[PDB]
Amino acid sequence: GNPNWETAQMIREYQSTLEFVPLLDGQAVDDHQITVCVRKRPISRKEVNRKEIDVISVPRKDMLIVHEPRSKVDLTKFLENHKFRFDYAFNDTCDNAMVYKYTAKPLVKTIFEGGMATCFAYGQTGSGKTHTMGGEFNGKVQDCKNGIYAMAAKDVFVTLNMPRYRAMNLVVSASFFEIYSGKVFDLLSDKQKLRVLEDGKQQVQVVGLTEKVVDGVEEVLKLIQHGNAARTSGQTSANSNSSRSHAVFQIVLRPQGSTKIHGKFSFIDLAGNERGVDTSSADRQTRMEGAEINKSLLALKECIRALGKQSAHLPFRVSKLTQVLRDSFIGEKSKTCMIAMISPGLSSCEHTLNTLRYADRVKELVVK
Amino acid sequence: MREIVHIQAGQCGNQIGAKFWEVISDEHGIDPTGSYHGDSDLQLERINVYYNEATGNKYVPRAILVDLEPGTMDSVRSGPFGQIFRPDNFVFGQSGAGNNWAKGHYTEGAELVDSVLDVVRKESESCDCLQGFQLTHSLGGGTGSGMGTLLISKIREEYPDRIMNTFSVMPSPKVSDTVVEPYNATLSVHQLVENTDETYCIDNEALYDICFRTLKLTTPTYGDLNHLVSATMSGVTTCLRFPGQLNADLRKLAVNMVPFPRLHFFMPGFAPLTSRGSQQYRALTVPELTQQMFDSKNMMAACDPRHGRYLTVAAIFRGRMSMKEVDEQMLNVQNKNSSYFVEWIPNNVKTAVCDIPPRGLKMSATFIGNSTAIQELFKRISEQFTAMFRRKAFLHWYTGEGMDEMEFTEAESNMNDLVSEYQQYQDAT
Amino acid sequence: MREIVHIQAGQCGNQIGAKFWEVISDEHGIDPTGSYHGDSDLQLERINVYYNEATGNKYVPRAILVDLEPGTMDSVRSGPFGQIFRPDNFVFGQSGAGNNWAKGHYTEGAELVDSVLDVVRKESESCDCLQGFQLTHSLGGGTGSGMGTLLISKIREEYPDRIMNTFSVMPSPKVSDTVVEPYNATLSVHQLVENTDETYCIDNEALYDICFRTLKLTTPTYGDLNHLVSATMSGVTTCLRFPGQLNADLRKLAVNMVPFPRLHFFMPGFAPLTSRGSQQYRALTVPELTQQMFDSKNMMAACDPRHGRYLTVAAIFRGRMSMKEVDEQMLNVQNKNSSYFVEWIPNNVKTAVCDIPPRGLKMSATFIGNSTAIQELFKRISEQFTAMFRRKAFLHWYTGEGMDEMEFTEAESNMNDLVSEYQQYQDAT
Amino acid sequence: MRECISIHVGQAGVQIGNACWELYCLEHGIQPDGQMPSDKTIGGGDDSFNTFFSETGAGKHVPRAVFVDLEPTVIDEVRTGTYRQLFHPEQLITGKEDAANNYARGHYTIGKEIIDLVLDRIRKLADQCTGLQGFLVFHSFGGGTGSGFTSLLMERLSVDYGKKSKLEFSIYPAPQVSTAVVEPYNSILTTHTTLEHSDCAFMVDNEAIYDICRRNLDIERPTYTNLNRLISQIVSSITASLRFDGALNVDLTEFQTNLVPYPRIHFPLATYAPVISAEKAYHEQLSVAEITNACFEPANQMVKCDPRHGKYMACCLLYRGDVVPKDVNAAIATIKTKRSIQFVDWCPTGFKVGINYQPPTVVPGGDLAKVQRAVCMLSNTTAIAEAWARLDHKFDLMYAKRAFVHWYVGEGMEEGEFSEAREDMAALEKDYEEVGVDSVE
Ligand SMILES: CC(=O)O[C@H]1C(=O)[C@@]2(C)[C@H]([C@H](OC(=O)c3ccccc3)[C@]3(O)C[C@H](OC(=O)[C@H](O)[C@@H](NC(=O)c4ccccc4)c4ccccc4)C(C)=C1C3(C)C)[C@]1(OC(C)=O)CO[C@@H]1C[C@@H]2O
Ligand SMILES: CC(=O)O[C@H]1C(=O)[C@@]2(C)[C@H]([C@H](OC(=O)c3ccccc3)[C@]3(O)C[C@H](OC(=O)[C@H](O)[C@@H](NC(=O)c4ccccc4)c4ccccc4)C(C)=C1C3(C)C)[C@]1(OC(C)=O)CO[C@@H]1C[C@@H]2O
Ligand SMILES: Nc1nc2c(ncn2[C@@H]2O[C@H](COP(=O)(O)OP(=O)(O)OP(=O)(O)O)[C@@H](O)[C@H]2O)c(=O)[nH]1
Ligand SMILES: Nc1ncnc2c1ncn2[C@@H]1O[C@H](COP(=O)(O)OP(=O)(O)NP(=O)(O)O)[C@@H](O)[C@H]1O
Ligand SMILES: Nc1nc2c(ncn2[C@@H]2O[C@H](COP(=O)(O)OP(=O)(O)O)[C@@H](O)[C@H]2O)c(=O)[nH]1
Ligand SMILES: Nc1nc2c(ncn2[C@@H]2O[C@H](COP(=O)(O)OP(=O)(O)O)[C@@H](O)[C@H]2O)c(=O)[nH]1
Ligand SMILES: [Mg+2]
Ligand SMILES: [Mg+2]
Repeated sequence: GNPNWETAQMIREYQSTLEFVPLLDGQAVDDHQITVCVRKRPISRKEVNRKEIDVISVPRKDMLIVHEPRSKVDLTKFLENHKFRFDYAFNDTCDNAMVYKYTAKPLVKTIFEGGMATCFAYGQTGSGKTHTMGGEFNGKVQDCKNGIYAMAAKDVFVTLNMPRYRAMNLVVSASFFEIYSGKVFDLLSDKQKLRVLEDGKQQVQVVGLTEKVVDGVEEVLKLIQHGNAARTSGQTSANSNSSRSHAVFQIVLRPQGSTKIHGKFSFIDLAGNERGVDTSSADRQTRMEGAEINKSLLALKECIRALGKQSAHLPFRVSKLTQVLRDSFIGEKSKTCMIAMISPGLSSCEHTLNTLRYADRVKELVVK
Repeated sequence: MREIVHIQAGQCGNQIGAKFWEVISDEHGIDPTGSYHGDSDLQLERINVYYNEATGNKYVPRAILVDLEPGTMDSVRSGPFGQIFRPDNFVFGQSGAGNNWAKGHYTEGAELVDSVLDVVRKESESCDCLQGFQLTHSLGGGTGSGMGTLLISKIREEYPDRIMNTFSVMPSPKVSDTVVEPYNATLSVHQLVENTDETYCIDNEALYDICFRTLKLTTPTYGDLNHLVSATMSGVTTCLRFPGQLNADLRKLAVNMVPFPRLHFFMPGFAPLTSRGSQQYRALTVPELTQQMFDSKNMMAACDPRHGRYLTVAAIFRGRMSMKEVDEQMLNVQNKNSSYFVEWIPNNVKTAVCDIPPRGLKMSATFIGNSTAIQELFKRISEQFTAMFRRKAFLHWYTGEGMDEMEFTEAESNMNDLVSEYQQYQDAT
Repeated sequence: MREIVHIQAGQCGNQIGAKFWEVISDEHGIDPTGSYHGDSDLQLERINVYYNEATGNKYVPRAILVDLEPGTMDSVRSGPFGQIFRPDNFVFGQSGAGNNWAKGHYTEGAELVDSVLDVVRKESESCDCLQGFQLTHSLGGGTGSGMGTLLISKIREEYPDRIMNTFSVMPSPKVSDTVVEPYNATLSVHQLVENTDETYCIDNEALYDICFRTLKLTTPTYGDLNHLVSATMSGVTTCLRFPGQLNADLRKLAVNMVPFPRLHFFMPGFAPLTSRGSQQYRALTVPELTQQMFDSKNMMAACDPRHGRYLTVAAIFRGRMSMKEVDEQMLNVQNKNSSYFVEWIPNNVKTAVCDIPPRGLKMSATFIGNSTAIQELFKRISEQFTAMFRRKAFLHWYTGEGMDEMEFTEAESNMNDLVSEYQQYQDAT
Repeated sequence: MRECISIHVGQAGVQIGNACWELYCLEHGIQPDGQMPSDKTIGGGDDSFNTFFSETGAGKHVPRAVFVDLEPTVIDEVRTGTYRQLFHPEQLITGKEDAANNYARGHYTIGKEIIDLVLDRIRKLADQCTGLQGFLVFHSFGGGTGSGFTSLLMERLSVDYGKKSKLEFSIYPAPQVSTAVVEPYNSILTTHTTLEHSDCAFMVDNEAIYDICRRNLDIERPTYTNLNRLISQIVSSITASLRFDGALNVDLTEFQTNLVPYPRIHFPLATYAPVISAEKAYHEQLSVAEITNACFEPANQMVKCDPRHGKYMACCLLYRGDVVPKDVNAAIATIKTKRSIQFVDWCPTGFKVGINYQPPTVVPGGDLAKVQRAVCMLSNTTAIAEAWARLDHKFDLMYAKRAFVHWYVGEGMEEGEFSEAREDMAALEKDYEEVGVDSVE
């Protein structure tokens, strides 16, 4: 309605004193083998009706700044520039969905180049991340023509149909898992636990898995449905469905019947987190659950703080998912990336900021 | 208040408790019958932590004796305190593991664990609120190796957020009392890294050096070896039973003493330790005990602490003391020996002060350290392990019980990562 | 006040009462002669429920002993309490059923039931007002199977609105003590579904497990097996004899414990049960008894209650207690085990508190449950039944006594509907 | 009559609480059964003051006491000791688990289901009072309840009681000796809310009061019984203005306007004059100018810090007993004369004199004895900035190595809360640079 408008007067002054190099989805997104990208959701019509104030600058292609109001020791307003050098800094206005393609392009190569090209989706509740990987891209009714996975699950058959890659006698195969309750449940069986061990070559060896073949870009979506048809875990009407399962979408590439693997993907879904202390456990059940998550997520960046550094030692064993993905952290031809999703709330700045603290341990470097 | 369930596995483990449960009852003043006849009432203030009440003024120790595979059983019943356990808690079977891991964890454990886990839930709901699961067993053997680790997989599953300590007697690097001793170490610790909060890694050779070099004893019997270990146990739960000016929960230890969720392998320590008649030529002070605690020949770990780096230590002090002397002696050690420690940790020592000593003494202490000097021990076992497996030595007593070759490769690389990620932190970084 | 007629059928049934009638007289303090020598007068307040007066201060148990087919008779007379029954109530015949149903219900019963039903009406009109018809017998055998069900067809006809309990010892699914045991089960229960208000379905294998696993007994005799059953009977009519702060009629049970007029097949339970000398290491409280009552190995039913769903349970408590502890322990069980019960019933538990314990104890209890876990038992008998009938095994001992083939098809489909309509309610709907 | 509300948060506060109320009942002639048989003989005075006490119809006097520690082990010494029948038996034990020295278990996971038992118990006790509410919170840093439960206590009482007085006495950890290794983590996570809600934040230290027991008291063996009695003398040298007839009685609110220049910088760093032994009561006069000059020395501080590396902003001299005001102002310009203790430009005035004419009394059973006069300087400085450099560098040491973090992240807190608490202390300790640097022209 009418918050402090001078809040916005503080914002615009930094804007009209500098260059700004925006970034759109109409350019060749080059390759690095590693990154952490960004994409925010647009300001809603409601937030405008409530006069929500801008909080972001997009000064550059690989950097973003937050506009935090503060106060001094005489109640004088102060503004902070949260200078965050990152790799890819996309706007909420530029959502043409090529971000996935620009993220897929390096990865669509690797498995077909014989490598382990993985990813993760990281973001706050209501930050638009279910609109970012699970699809579809319309923002209205999730119209079943723009499945964001299908923008490279097309590639699974179309880049397969690449005559350069038609030479390779390769099979379609993949696997969905459930990292939850400190255990591994199958999304194909799909109520049973499996166990996973290593090889003399320090591979990974699942025990009792269903490996599914498909000639359908929707047949894999059926297994995402049938995979989600477990509808686990921790379901309620809270966060949001709260059916929080760290949903592994892993790929199994090899020849027709040779049993010899020529690469991998693993694209993983974040769980359903709880907004600080706003939730309630009221049970030793839930008091376990979020604790397991908030550790299991934290340890992930650590071996990446070992691998993205880069370093040598690597403790993949505190989390089973890193025991699943100890493989991925080792290959030289093994890409990785991860995505940030943001909400324009000013109350969200307390959490969209805690979002970004998690990815900073690459030791990015602002030269400004 | 919080209460503690006490579990015993292996032929070793209940023999530890058989002296140990005598110590606690003498710490409060309780007969073989359960009739309390202590001196003061201050020992009555936390009876509930181990002992629950019975009908006529009787106290029953909450001890679930899994390891009474029948030869070991009658000795416990025909002991000094066979008339103190509730006889329905003697949960056991027939024709035991036979120093086989798979006969402890895969075949006979499945014919006993349903009879065990129920009796766990019996004493569980008789408690107001739980934290304590003190498993007393050894590595290397049978029941303590396969049947011991089976409960720790299960009781963690029914109780995800409870304190899990296992005071496991480790193998010895020179005195090998078991031919299959590396094959029981690698498998059982592979459970322990996954599902323990802390453990008290104890060797017998360290107990051998302490009883002979320090206590000057001619013939140390296993009751006298374990009485050293029994001193560790009662010292740690001193503050959860007695009012202290700086208290010590198990969880207060189990947030301070562990930096990283995997590295929770502890070495204990105890002082005073002397050999005398009734005239001994010394004087008990705070720097008297302090120098004794940090001695390389006063470890129950069988390693040189000066070879590794202390990650963190725990000084749990008992008896009447003075905090400044306690503070500055812990200060002076971190000063004069700063090159020993992990340097990139601000404080490397914590304290804990109970206010009541044991019966005979006037002051006492309990050292608990966690070092990169225990990096030696698993290196002194995994090398013994990897010589047996390349020649594929004892496989037909294991593959014929329900195991697999891929299980052994999975087992050691768990242990290979600990010694690898102790080298990261013994290095000056 | 209301009074109870007590009937015994079968070789099993009077052997149950022979210990049981000793218990009631010792519950009040009555000699073998009928001379009352109890301690207080509170046990005198409801003598009339079982015992009517005689000439000089003597009390006579209203027990009509149908089953004294003459071999069983003299043992009852040459027992501890042969000098307590009115000898005209020994109603019997010659050349009995011989473990044949039709020889109990069709041929020799017609030559005895007119001598029985009159003696029923004798003790009937000596009562002020009736409710109680406690038939004590077994299934599986002879007199308890054919002659037992004959009275229940008749006494219901003369007394349509009276409480009808039969504490029938059921067959055992493994220990088969009778070759024709499924043929006596299917026929006699076909009477019981039609004309009983409640029944206490009891197995001997459940009595076998209780006497051995829990009571730790070497050689359980049938006096000691049935003494467990005798504890059930006196516990239920405790409140109809003793003043309790939450009373318990048979009909108060027989409106609460039954949802639907056909499904009235109950399993009993009892606590405390222990093995000791005189020192036992426990303590009697309300949560002490509560956990013991709901145990799968503390059922007299020989089934896993966790396999089925409890429709409803009945906690009949004796001795001095506290209602909040009684309330919350029944509350906590329905909370922690809510997936076990029938979920679409608001409260799944009721209580009943008498104020007077038995002689030796200080507190006691009596569990009565009704479950879809008894769906197992008739399934474990009707499968044994249907293997005999397809080969038409023992028909010439039945068709030659006045039966028909169409009677057997009619008999099992009654029983086939109970297991069918227990599947409707063990399902989560 | 004005009043004060005592909340001894956690185990350090209860040990302090064992002596504070002990000292008061000795001052007001009160036995441990709440009676006053001494003024039954005299028959005058309301000396069981509405400052700290109520009175039932039998004459038994009841404190304004309440205390929470989340573990029954500490409070049972009270409920079995000499002070069993003194307090009202709603002493909130209620801990099914000790907080285990982390902030998260703590403000987040187990502070719930206990705080509603606390705040309700407060407002029952608050309605016994007529006028000035003074919260006196007694917590340490480093402990679980002293940091976790304290941070819950402020943002709930700040809503339920508006803008009344909050006097919270934080035991600040030493830059040299810490009895806990995770203690630098608790001592920064509380600072996100200690800075915001709390009115006045005292600091003391053990390593300062250890030196004083060997130097001024001359005892080689200090125990917490003899440590906390000096902090007990600090409080009684404050609240005596709310109790006793003094030449310049000073309300708690008079502290607040004076000692707090800017709304966040309230850290006023108490001292005392404890040179008693009591052989050194002889060989020594201890006039006004004698005990005034004790405030000079960095060896007389209660915080292990040199005052000579910054500026002062405000001071508060509070005198007890046989004090003459002309002797005060003599002992003031001498402190203005010395150019080493130095002020800022923007506070040319400086001091504030408060004078009771009732001296403190002797705690029997050791250690000190009857001195005729006393002093409690209350003075924030800019020198307290470098004590936080002696804590943040400890904090930033074990942050890069991701230590101790799973017992915070898995207990209801995000890892983003740590860099929130870091940039709080990064911004706050930066602001002390803005104070001493004066705007020259
Ligand atoms: C005259 C005198 O002071 O004798 C001492 C004594 O000489 C010494 C050598 C004792 C003695 O201990 C041993 O010789 C010993 C034997 C087997 C295993 C371990 C030790 C002593 O036996 C042990 C005994 O310990 C206790 O009384 C403690 O309360 C101890 N109790 C038991 O271990 C115990 C023993 C038997 C039955 C019940 C309990 C304890 C320690 C920690 C926690 C709980 C209890 C003490 C002080 C002494 C003797 C009697 C000689 C020492 O041990 C202890 C545990 O105090 C050995 O080094 C210390 C130093 C003592 O000064
Ligand atoms: C020293 C002491 O306390 O001894 C107890 C005893 O040890 C235990 C083990 C008793 C004992 O019972 C049995 O061993 C037993 C034998 C056959 C069948 C069933 C039980 C006891 O015999 C049984 C006896 O029971 C009674 O006195 C009741 O009043 C009981 N009476 C009879 O069953 C009875 C027996 C013989 C003659 C007349 C009556 C009763 C129970 C319900 C309703 C009415 C009466 C009691 C408490 C004990 C002994 C004596 C050892 C237990 O049984 C009962 C019924 O109380 C078995 O588990 C309980 C727990 C008792 O503590
Ligand atoms: N001066 C003084 N310091 C104390 C006292 N008790 C504890 N401390 C200090 O306080 C810190 C430990 O915090 P405690 O107050 O004991 O912990 P707590 O608040 O009870 O929290 P938990 O025990 O963790 O639940 C250490 O720095 C101790 O030196 C005391 O009585 N006096
Ligand atoms: N990038 C985007 N562009 C346009 N609209 C968007 C975008 N992201 C989200 N929206 C719209 O914002 C609304 C909320 O998005 P949604 O993906 O449902 O949120 P969420 O993060 O899944 N919330 P929740 O399930 O409650 O935790 C929907 O109406 C979307 O269509
Ligand atoms: N400290 C100690 N060690 C023991 C004891 N008994 C056996 N051991 C050790 O335990 C291991 C053998 O296992 P044991 O417990 O006897 O086998 P189990 O009965 O199959 O569990 C070896 O390392 C022995 O040295 C004992 O009483 N005390
Ligand atoms: N519990 C119990 N069961 C009995 C007893 N006597 C016989 N039975 C059981 O009763 C059945 C045999 O019937 P029984 O009463 O002896 O035959 P009847 O005389 O023809 O009625 C079998 O299932 C036996 O196991 C007894 O005294 N107690
Ligand atoms: Mg959503
Ligand atoms: Mg505490």
